[PDB]
Amino acid sequence: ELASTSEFRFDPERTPGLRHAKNLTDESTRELERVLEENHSNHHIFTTTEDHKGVYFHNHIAHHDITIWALGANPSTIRSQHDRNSLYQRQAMVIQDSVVKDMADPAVYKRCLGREENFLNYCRFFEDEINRIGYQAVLQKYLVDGSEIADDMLCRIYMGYVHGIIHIGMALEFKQARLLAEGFAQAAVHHDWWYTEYLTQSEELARKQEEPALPLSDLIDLARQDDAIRNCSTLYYHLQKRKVTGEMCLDLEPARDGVLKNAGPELRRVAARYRVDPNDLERATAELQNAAVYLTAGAQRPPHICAFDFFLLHSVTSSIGHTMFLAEPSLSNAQKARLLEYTGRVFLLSYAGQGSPEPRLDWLASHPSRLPNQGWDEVFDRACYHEDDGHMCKLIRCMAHAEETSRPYDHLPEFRVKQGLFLTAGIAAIDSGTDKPMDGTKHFDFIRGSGFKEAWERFPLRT
Ligand SMILES: [Fe+3]
Repeated sequence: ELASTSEFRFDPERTPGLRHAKNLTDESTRELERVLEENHSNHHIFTTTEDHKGVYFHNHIAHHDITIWALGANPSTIRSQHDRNSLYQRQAMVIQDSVVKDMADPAVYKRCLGREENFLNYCRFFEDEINRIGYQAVLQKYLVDGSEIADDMLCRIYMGYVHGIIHIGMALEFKQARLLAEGFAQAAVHHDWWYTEYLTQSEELARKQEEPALPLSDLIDLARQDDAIRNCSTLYYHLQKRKVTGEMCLDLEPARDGVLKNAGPELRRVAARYRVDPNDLERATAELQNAAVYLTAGAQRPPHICAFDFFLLHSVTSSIGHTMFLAEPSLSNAQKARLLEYTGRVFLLSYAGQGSPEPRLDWLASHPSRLPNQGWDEVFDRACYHEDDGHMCKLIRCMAHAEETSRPYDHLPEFRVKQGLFLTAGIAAIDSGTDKPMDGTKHFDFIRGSGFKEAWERFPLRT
Protein backbone atom coordinates (compact mmCIF):
# COMPACT_ATOMS: atom_id res chain seq x y z
CA GLU A 1 0.00 0.00 0.00
CA LEU A 2 3.00 2.22 0.77
CA ALA A 3 5.37 3.81 -1.74
CA SER A 4 8.47 1.73 -2.60
CA THR A 5 11.16 1.01 0.06
CA SER A 6 13.68 2.31 -2.56
CA GLU A 7 12.28 5.83 -3.21
CA PHE A 8 10.08 8.57 -1.76
CA ARG A 9 6.91 9.15 -3.84
CA PHE A 10 4.31 11.62 -2.52
CA ASP A 11 1.13 12.88 -4.25
CA PRO A 12 -1.04 15.85 -3.14
CA GLU A 13 -4.21 13.61 -3.55
CA ARG A 14 -2.95 10.09 -2.60
CA THR A 15 -0.50 10.98 0.31
CA PRO A 16 -1.64 14.38 1.76
CA GLY A 17 -1.77 12.99 5.35
CA LEU A 18 -4.56 13.24 8.00
CA ARG A 19 -4.52 17.09 8.20
CA HIS A 20 -3.18 19.48 5.53
CA ALA A 21 -3.49 22.78 3.63
CA LYS A 22 -6.13 23.21 0.84
CA ASN A 23 -4.25 23.21 -2.49
CA LEU A 24 -1.00 21.12 -2.38
CA THR A 25 1.06 21.47 -5.63
CA ASP A 26 3.02 18.92 -7.72
CA GLU A 27 5.98 21.45 -7.67
CA SER A 28 6.19 21.28 -3.83
CA THR A 29 5.79 17.44 -3.89
CA ARG A 30 8.72 16.98 -6.35
CA GLU A 31 10.97 19.30 -4.21
CA LEU A 32 9.98 17.33 -1.07
CA GLU A 33 10.98 13.97 -2.69
CA ARG A 34 14.39 15.52 -3.70
CA VAL A 35 15.23 16.86 -0.17
CA LEU A 36 14.07 13.67 1.63
CA GLU A 37 16.40 11.49 -0.47
CA GLU A 38 19.28 13.97 0.13
CA ASN A 39 18.49 13.66 3.84
CA HIS A 40 18.29 9.82 3.82
CA SER A 41 21.57 9.33 1.88
CA ASN A 42 23.68 12.21 3.35
CA HIS A 43 22.59 12.88 6.97
CA HIS A 44 22.63 10.67 10.06
CA ILE A 45 19.56 10.14 12.34
CA PHE A 46 21.42 11.97 15.20
CA THR A 47 22.80 15.51 14.78
CA THR A 48 25.24 15.22 17.73
CA THR A 49 27.51 12.53 19.22
CA GLU A 50 26.02 11.34 22.49
CA ASP A 51 28.89 12.87 24.58
CA HIS A 52 28.64 16.39 23.02
CA LYS A 53 25.47 17.42 24.93
CA GLY A 54 25.15 14.21 27.02
CA VAL A 55 22.21 12.83 25.06
CA TYR A 56 21.62 12.51 21.30
CA PHE A 57 19.98 15.38 19.47
CA HIS A 58 17.78 14.09 16.58
CA ASN A 59 17.59 14.75 12.84
CA HIS A 60 14.13 16.33 12.33
CA ILE A 61 14.58 17.07 8.61
CA ALA A 62 12.25 14.20 7.40
CA HIS A 63 9.57 15.40 9.89
CA HIS A 64 9.96 19.17 9.12
CA ASP A 65 10.15 18.79 5.28
CA ILE A 66 7.03 16.53 5.19
CA THR A 67 5.11 18.71 7.67
CA ILE A 68 5.64 22.06 5.86
CA TRP A 69 4.85 20.26 2.51
CA ALA A 70 1.53 19.07 4.11
CA LEU A 71 0.86 22.71 5.36
CA GLY A 72 1.22 24.15 1.80
CA ALA A 73 4.87 25.29 1.69
CA ASN A 74 6.08 26.41 -1.76
CA PRO A 75 9.21 24.68 -3.23
CA SER A 76 11.40 27.73 -2.33
CA THR A 77 10.30 27.47 1.34
CA ILE A 78 10.83 23.67 1.50
CA ARG A 79 14.37 24.12 0.01
CA SER A 80 15.25 27.12 2.31
CA GLN A 81 14.04 25.31 5.47
CA HIS A 82 15.78 22.03 4.53
CA ASP A 83 19.09 23.79 3.56
CA ARG A 84 19.31 25.70 6.90
CA ASN A 85 18.65 22.59 9.01
CA SER A 86 21.16 20.54 6.88
CA LEU A 87 23.99 22.76 8.09
CA TYR A 88 24.33 21.14 11.60
CA GLN A 89 23.79 17.47 10.45
CA ARG A 90 26.20 14.60 10.90
CA GLN A 91 27.43 12.60 7.91
CA ALA A 92 25.47 9.36 7.17
CA MET A 93 26.91 5.99 8.29
CA VAL A 94 28.27 3.41 5.81
CA ILE A 95 26.05 0.50 4.60
CA GLN A 96 27.76 -2.85 4.82
CA ASP A 97 25.60 -5.25 2.71
CA SER A 98 26.99 -8.40 4.40
CA VAL A 99 25.75 -6.95 7.78
CA VAL A 100 22.33 -6.08 6.25
CA LYS A 101 22.02 -9.82 5.19
CA ASP A 102 23.56 -11.26 8.42
CA MET A 103 20.90 -9.31 10.42
CA ALA A 104 18.40 -12.08 9.33
CA ASP A 105 20.21 -14.20 12.02
CA PRO A 106 18.39 -13.01 15.20
CA ALA A 107 21.69 -13.34 17.16
CA VAL A 108 23.25 -10.76 14.73
CA TYR A 109 20.15 -8.52 14.73
CA LYS A 110 20.39 -8.42 18.58
CA ARG A 111 24.18 -7.83 18.60
CA CYS A 112 23.75 -4.69 16.36
CA LEU A 113 20.99 -3.01 18.53
CA GLY A 114 21.71 0.38 20.15
CA ARG A 115 24.75 1.16 17.93
CA GLU A 116 24.25 4.31 15.85
CA GLU A 117 26.84 3.16 13.24
CA ASN A 118 24.19 0.50 12.25
CA PHE A 119 21.50 3.09 11.35
CA LEU A 120 21.68 2.65 7.51
CA ASN A 121 22.38 -1.11 7.92
CA TYR A 122 19.02 -1.37 9.82
CA CYS A 123 17.28 0.96 7.27
CA ARG A 124 18.31 -1.56 4.53
CA PHE A 125 17.41 -4.58 6.73
CA PHE A 126 13.87 -3.14 7.30
CA GLU A 127 13.48 -2.25 3.55
CA ASP A 128 14.43 -5.90 2.77
CA GLU A 129 11.95 -7.20 5.45
CA ILE A 130 9.08 -5.02 4.10
CA ASN A 131 9.75 -6.42 0.58
CA ARG A 132 10.13 -10.03 1.90
CA ILE A 133 7.00 -10.25 4.18
CA GLY A 134 5.17 -6.87 3.54
CA TYR A 135 4.82 -3.84 5.94
CA GLN A 136 1.91 -5.43 7.90
CA ALA A 137 3.91 -8.58 8.80
CA VAL A 138 6.84 -6.24 9.71
CA LEU A 139 4.52 -4.48 12.27
CA GLN A 140 3.78 -7.94 13.76
CA LYS A 141 7.41 -9.29 13.73
CA TYR A 142 9.12 -6.05 14.91
CA LEU A 143 6.44 -4.34 17.08
CA VAL A 144 3.20 -6.14 18.29
CA ASP A 145 3.43 -9.98 17.92
CA GLY A 146 4.81 -10.34 21.50
CA SER A 147 8.11 -12.11 20.52
CA GLU A 148 11.25 -11.06 22.45
CA ILE A 149 12.36 -9.06 19.33
CA ALA A 150 8.97 -7.28 18.89
CA ASP A 151 8.70 -6.50 22.66
CA ASP A 152 12.28 -5.06 22.63
CA MET A 153 11.43 -2.85 19.60
CA LEU A 154 8.08 -1.73 21.14
CA CYS A 155 10.11 -0.05 23.99
CA ARG A 156 12.72 1.38 21.62
CA ILE A 157 10.15 3.43 19.57
CA TYR A 158 9.73 5.62 22.72
CA MET A 159 13.48 6.06 23.46
CA GLY A 160 15.07 9.44 22.81
CA TYR A 161 11.84 11.45 23.50
CA VAL A 162 9.64 9.19 21.26
CA HIS A 163 11.28 10.10 17.89
CA GLY A 164 11.00 6.38 16.76
CA ILE A 165 7.19 6.40 17.07
CA ILE A 166 6.97 9.97 15.56
CA HIS A 167 8.92 8.60 12.53
CA ILE A 168 6.77 5.39 12.29
CA GLY A 169 3.48 7.44 12.64
CA MET A 170 4.60 9.73 9.81
CA ALA A 171 5.72 6.75 7.59
CA LEU A 172 2.19 5.24 7.89
CA GLU A 173 0.36 8.61 7.56
CA PHE A 174 2.21 9.58 4.35
CA LYS A 175 2.35 5.93 3.08
CA GLN A 176 6.17 5.65 2.68
CA ALA A 177 7.87 2.23 3.17
CA ARG A 178 11.25 4.06 2.92
CA LEU A 179 10.30 6.22 5.94
CA LEU A 180 8.89 3.20 7.84
CA ALA A 181 12.34 1.46 7.53
CA GLU A 182 13.98 4.75 8.75
CA GLY A 183 11.64 4.71 11.79
CA PHE A 184 12.35 1.11 12.82
CA ALA A 185 16.09 1.77 12.15
CA GLN A 186 15.96 4.96 14.34
CA ALA A 187 14.41 2.99 17.17
CA ALA A 188 16.86 0.02 16.77
CA VAL A 189 19.93 2.30 17.33
CA HIS A 190 18.63 3.93 20.56
CA HIS A 191 19.89 2.56 23.92
CA ASP A 192 17.87 4.48 26.59
CA TRP A 193 17.46 1.40 28.83
CA TRP A 194 15.12 3.13 31.37
CA TYR A 195 12.22 3.15 28.80
CA THR A 196 12.54 -0.66 28.54
CA GLU A 197 12.48 -1.04 32.38
CA TYR A 198 9.65 1.52 32.93
CA LEU A 199 7.35 0.26 30.17
CA THR A 200 7.96 -3.43 30.95
CA GLN A 201 7.47 -3.02 34.76
CA SER A 202 4.37 -0.77 34.18
CA GLU A 203 2.79 -3.39 31.85
CA GLU A 204 3.52 -6.20 34.41
CA LEU A 205 1.85 -4.12 37.16
CA ALA A 206 -1.15 -3.22 34.90
CA ARG A 207 -1.84 -7.00 34.48
CA LYS A 208 -2.73 -7.14 38.24
CA GLN A 209 -5.56 -4.54 37.61
CA GLU A 210 -5.28 -3.38 41.31
CA GLU A 211 -7.13 -0.03 40.75
CA PRO A 212 -9.74 0.99 38.14
CA ALA A 213 -8.68 2.09 34.66
CA LEU A 214 -8.87 5.84 34.01
CA PRO A 215 -8.74 8.06 30.91
CA LEU A 216 -5.27 9.63 30.43
CA SER A 217 -6.62 13.18 31.39
CA ASP A 218 -7.61 11.81 34.86
CA LEU A 219 -4.19 10.12 35.32
CA ILE A 220 -2.37 13.41 34.37
CA ASP A 221 -4.41 14.98 37.25
CA LEU A 222 -3.67 12.01 39.63
CA ALA A 223 0.13 12.41 39.02
CA ARG A 224 0.00 16.04 40.38
CA GLN A 225 -1.84 14.96 43.59
CA ASP A 226 1.05 12.60 44.48
CA ASP A 227 3.69 14.14 46.84
CA ALA A 228 6.53 12.00 45.36
CA ILE A 229 5.58 12.56 41.68
CA ARG A 230 4.97 16.34 41.95
CA ASN A 231 8.41 16.80 43.66
CA CYS A 232 10.45 14.13 41.77
CA SER A 233 12.13 16.50 39.27
CA THR A 234 13.82 19.96 39.19
CA LEU A 235 14.41 22.87 36.81
CA TYR A 236 18.11 22.10 37.29
CA TYR A 237 17.96 19.43 34.51
CA HIS A 238 17.51 22.39 32.09
CA LEU A 239 20.24 24.59 33.82
CA GLN A 240 23.09 22.02 34.29
CA LYS A 241 26.39 23.13 32.71
CA ARG A 242 29.71 21.41 31.95
CA LYS A 243 32.22 22.15 34.78
CA VAL A 244 35.10 23.27 32.47
CA THR A 245 33.41 25.12 29.55
CA GLY A 246 30.00 26.13 30.98
CA GLU A 247 28.30 24.51 27.88
CA MET A 248 24.71 23.24 28.23
CA CYS A 249 24.56 19.45 28.82
CA LEU A 250 21.95 16.80 29.80
CA ASP A 251 24.49 14.65 31.68
CA LEU A 252 21.66 14.16 34.22
CA GLU A 253 18.41 13.12 32.48
CA PRO A 254 15.01 13.95 34.06
CA ALA A 255 13.42 10.49 33.61
CA ARG A 256 16.48 8.32 34.55
CA ASP A 257 17.87 10.54 37.37
CA GLY A 258 14.70 12.29 38.67
CA VAL A 259 11.32 10.65 37.97
CA LEU A 260 12.34 6.96 38.07
CA LYS A 261 14.91 7.49 40.87
CA ASN A 262 12.61 9.50 43.23
CA ALA A 263 9.05 8.38 42.30
CA GLY A 264 9.37 5.04 40.40
CA PRO A 265 6.76 3.08 42.43
CA GLU A 266 4.34 6.05 42.59
CA LEU A 267 4.52 6.71 38.83
CA ARG A 268 4.29 2.97 37.96
CA ARG A 269 1.10 2.82 40.14
CA VAL A 270 -0.49 5.66 38.05
CA ALA A 271 0.83 4.16 34.75
CA ALA A 272 -0.71 0.77 35.68
CA ARG A 273 -4.21 2.47 35.59
CA TYR A 274 -3.87 3.52 31.89
CA ARG A 275 -5.60 0.37 30.53
CA VAL A 276 -7.42 0.94 27.21
CA ASP A 277 -10.62 -0.85 26.18
CA PRO A 278 -10.05 -2.76 22.91
CA ASN A 279 -13.84 -2.35 22.20
CA ASP A 280 -13.73 1.52 22.47
CA LEU A 281 -10.60 2.46 20.42
CA GLU A 282 -11.99 5.41 18.34
CA ARG A 283 -12.83 7.28 21.56
CA ALA A 284 -9.72 5.98 23.53
CA THR A 285 -7.45 7.20 20.63
CA ALA A 286 -9.14 10.63 20.51
CA GLU A 287 -8.95 10.73 24.35
CA LEU A 288 -5.09 10.22 24.29
CA GLN A 289 -4.77 12.98 21.60
CA ASN A 290 -6.96 15.36 23.69
CA ALA A 291 -4.95 14.52 26.93
CA ALA A 292 -1.68 15.41 25.06
CA VAL A 293 -3.13 18.86 24.15
CA TYR A 294 -4.44 19.20 27.75
CA LEU A 295 -1.07 18.59 29.44
CA THR A 296 0.92 20.60 26.81
CA ALA A 297 -1.29 23.62 25.83
CA GLY A 298 -2.54 23.65 29.47
CA ALA A 299 1.03 24.15 30.90
CA GLN A 300 0.51 27.99 31.14
CA ARG A 301 1.37 30.47 33.93
CA PRO A 302 -0.37 33.83 34.54
CA PRO A 303 0.79 36.51 34.06
CA HIS A 304 3.16 35.41 31.24
CA ILE A 305 2.44 35.02 27.49
CA CYS A 306 1.42 31.53 26.35
CA ALA A 307 4.53 29.35 25.77
CA PHE A 308 4.87 25.65 24.81
CA ASP A 309 7.19 23.24 26.58
CA PHE A 310 9.80 21.65 24.28
CA PHE A 311 9.68 18.26 26.07
CA LEU A 312 5.91 18.15 26.67
CA LEU A 313 5.07 18.97 22.99
CA HIS A 314 6.56 15.58 21.90
CA SER A 315 3.28 14.20 23.48
CA VAL A 316 1.18 16.14 20.90
CA THR A 317 3.50 15.37 17.95
CA SER A 318 3.77 11.58 18.74
CA SER A 319 -0.05 11.29 19.38
CA ILE A 320 -1.05 11.62 15.64
CA GLY A 321 0.44 8.15 14.77
CA HIS A 322 -2.34 6.44 16.79
CA THR A 323 -4.91 7.69 14.17
CA MET A 324 -2.89 5.51 11.64
CA PHE A 325 -2.57 2.52 14.07
CA LEU A 326 -6.36 2.76 14.54
CA ALA A 327 -6.93 2.78 10.73
CA GLU A 328 -4.59 -0.28 10.21
CA PRO A 329 -6.66 -3.45 9.49
CA SER A 330 -3.68 -5.82 10.14
CA LEU A 331 -3.40 -4.89 13.84
CA SER A 332 -5.74 -6.58 16.35
CA ASN A 333 -7.82 -4.39 18.68
CA ALA A 334 -5.65 -5.82 21.54
CA GLN A 335 -2.42 -4.72 19.68
CA LYS A 336 -3.86 -1.20 18.99
CA ALA A 337 -4.84 -0.83 22.73
CA ARG A 338 -1.34 -1.96 23.88
CA LEU A 339 0.26 0.73 21.58
CA LEU A 340 -2.01 3.47 23.15
CA GLU A 341 -1.09 2.15 26.68
CA TYR A 342 2.70 2.42 26.04
CA THR A 343 2.31 5.94 24.53
CA GLY A 344 0.14 7.27 27.40
CA ARG A 345 2.53 5.82 30.01
CA VAL A 346 5.42 7.71 28.32
CA PHE A 347 3.31 10.94 28.37
CA LEU A 348 3.04 10.49 32.20
CA LEU A 349 6.88 9.97 32.51
CA SER A 350 7.56 13.10 30.35
CA TYR A 351 4.97 15.15 32.25
CA ALA A 352 6.44 14.29 35.68
CA GLY A 353 9.96 15.15 34.34
CA GLN A 354 8.85 18.74 33.54
CA GLY A 355 7.39 19.38 37.06
CA SER A 356 3.79 18.15 36.36
CA PRO A 357 2.50 21.67 35.48
CA GLU A 358 -1.08 22.29 36.71
CA PRO A 359 -3.25 23.00 33.62
CA ARG A 360 -4.51 26.60 33.25
CA LEU A 361 -6.92 26.26 30.31
CA ASP A 362 -8.55 29.51 31.61
CA TRP A 363 -5.31 31.40 30.85
CA LEU A 364 -4.76 29.61 27.50
CA ALA A 365 -8.38 30.44 26.46
CA SER A 366 -7.88 34.24 27.00
CA HIS A 367 -4.79 34.30 24.67
CA PRO A 368 -4.99 37.59 22.66
CA SER A 369 -4.35 36.87 18.89
CA ARG A 370 -1.30 38.88 17.65
CA LEU A 371 -2.96 39.07 14.17
CA PRO A 372 -6.68 39.48 13.28
CA ASN A 373 -8.92 36.83 11.58
CA GLN A 374 -6.64 33.79 12.16
CA GLY A 375 -8.09 30.34 11.34
CA TRP A 376 -6.19 27.05 10.83
CA ASP A 377 -5.39 27.92 7.17
CA GLU A 378 -3.77 31.25 8.31
CA VAL A 379 -1.88 29.52 11.15
CA PHE A 380 -0.73 26.67 8.81
CA ASP A 381 0.71 29.22 6.34
CA ARG A 382 2.60 31.11 9.11
CA ALA A 383 3.94 27.73 10.43
CA CYS A 384 5.53 27.13 6.94
CA TYR A 385 7.83 30.20 7.39
CA HIS A 386 8.72 29.60 11.08
CA GLU A 387 12.49 29.08 11.06
CA ASP A 388 13.07 26.16 13.47
CA ASP A 389 13.73 22.40 12.85
CA GLY A 390 10.01 21.52 12.59
CA HIS A 391 8.73 21.35 16.19
CA MET A 392 6.42 24.50 15.87
CA CYS A 393 4.74 23.24 12.64
CA LYS A 394 4.37 19.63 13.93
CA LEU A 395 2.85 20.91 17.18
CA ILE A 396 0.36 23.11 15.21
CA ARG A 397 -0.56 20.33 12.66
CA CYS A 398 -1.05 17.65 15.40
CA MET A 399 -3.22 20.05 17.58
CA ALA A 400 -5.38 20.70 14.43
CA HIS A 401 -5.71 16.90 13.99
CA ALA A 402 -6.66 16.47 17.66
CA GLU A 403 -9.47 19.14 17.30
CA GLU A 404 -10.95 16.97 14.49
CA THR A 405 -10.61 13.60 16.38
CA SER A 406 -12.11 15.22 19.56
CA ARG A 407 -15.17 16.72 17.74
CA PRO A 408 -17.40 13.59 18.19
CA TYR A 409 -16.57 13.53 21.95
CA ASP A 410 -16.65 17.32 22.78
CA HIS A 411 -19.57 16.77 25.28
CA LEU A 412 -17.65 14.05 27.31
CA PRO A 413 -15.94 15.07 30.62
CA GLU A 414 -12.67 13.06 30.07
CA PHE A 415 -12.02 15.36 26.98
CA ARG A 416 -10.68 18.44 28.84
CA VAL A 417 -9.90 20.51 25.70
CA LYS A 418 -13.15 21.67 24.08
CA GLN A 419 -13.45 22.55 20.37
CA GLY A 420 -12.77 26.33 20.32
CA LEU A 421 -9.63 25.96 22.45
CA PHE A 422 -7.58 23.94 19.86
CA LEU A 423 -7.40 26.87 17.38
CA THR A 424 -6.68 29.24 20.36
CA ALA A 425 -3.77 26.86 21.31
CA GLY A 426 -2.56 26.96 17.66
CA ILE A 427 -2.59 30.81 17.59
CA ALA A 428 -0.85 30.82 21.02
CA ALA A 429 1.88 28.48 19.57
CA ILE A 430 2.63 30.50 16.38
CA ASP A 431 2.31 33.84 18.37
CA SER A 432 5.06 32.59 20.78
CA GLY A 433 7.37 32.25 17.71
CA THR A 434 10.19 34.83 17.16
CA ASP A 435 12.29 35.96 14.13
CA LYS A 436 15.25 33.81 15.38
CA PRO A 437 13.82 30.68 17.03
CA MET A 438 17.13 28.71 16.86
CA ASP A 439 20.91 28.99 16.75
CA GLY A 440 22.34 25.83 15.19
CA THR A 441 20.66 23.04 17.28
CA LYS A 442 19.68 25.37 20.20
CA HIS A 443 15.97 26.27 20.60
CA PHE A 444 14.82 29.62 22.12
CA ASP A 445 11.02 29.91 21.48
CA PHE A 446 9.94 26.95 23.72
CA ILE A 447 9.96 26.90 27.52
CA ARG A 448 11.99 24.15 29.23
CA GLY A 449 10.57 23.04 32.61
CA SER A 450 7.08 24.66 32.41
CA GLY A 451 6.21 23.10 35.81
CA PHE A 452 8.91 25.19 37.61
CA LYS A 453 8.03 28.86 38.29
CA GLU A 454 11.63 30.09 37.55
CA ALA A 455 11.48 28.70 33.93
CA TRP A 456 8.94 31.50 33.12
CA GLU A 457 11.24 34.43 34.18
CA ARG A 458 12.60 34.96 30.57
CA PHE A 459 8.99 34.99 29.14
CA PRO A 460 7.34 38.42 28.76
CA LEU A 461 4.10 39.41 30.55
CA ARG A 462 0.95 39.36 28.36
CA THR A 463 0.42 43.10 27.54
FE1 LIG B 1 11.79 16.41 18.43
